[PDB]
Amino acid sequence: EVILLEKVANLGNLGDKVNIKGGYARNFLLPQGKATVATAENVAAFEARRAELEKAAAEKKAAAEARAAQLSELVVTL
RNA sequence: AUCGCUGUGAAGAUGCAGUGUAUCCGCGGCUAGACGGAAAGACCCCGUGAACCUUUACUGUAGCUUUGCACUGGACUUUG
Repeated sequence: EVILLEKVANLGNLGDKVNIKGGYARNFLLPQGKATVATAENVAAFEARRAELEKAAAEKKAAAEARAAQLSELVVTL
């Protein structure tokens, strides 16, 4: 009932329509820009933007290549 | 035009019967009667009357409480 927009969910995919609970669509996914309710009004707009899904979702895992190298330094003085 | 007694009588009589007493009218007192006056008896009964209190009367309800379904999600584990 929703199109996903992130591939790091524990039971999610790239852009697959999944039918989920109403609270999970309502309260978490839609206010955080990671899913949108699968409506039958703009479906021909999704197929003319399928090459937009590759760039940011490849760059996200590519930015964590050098992001995790500064978290495990253990230089925080309590 | 309002006596006493004895009877009689819705059964305790100024008014009925019989019979005694008694000229007409105040004033001051006293309360024995007028089943005196005051209150459509309070007790008792009755009303398929009422009111309010009680409870283990009947029937319900406020409140308190149990679970289901919503609001209400993901993730693991035990499990049919």
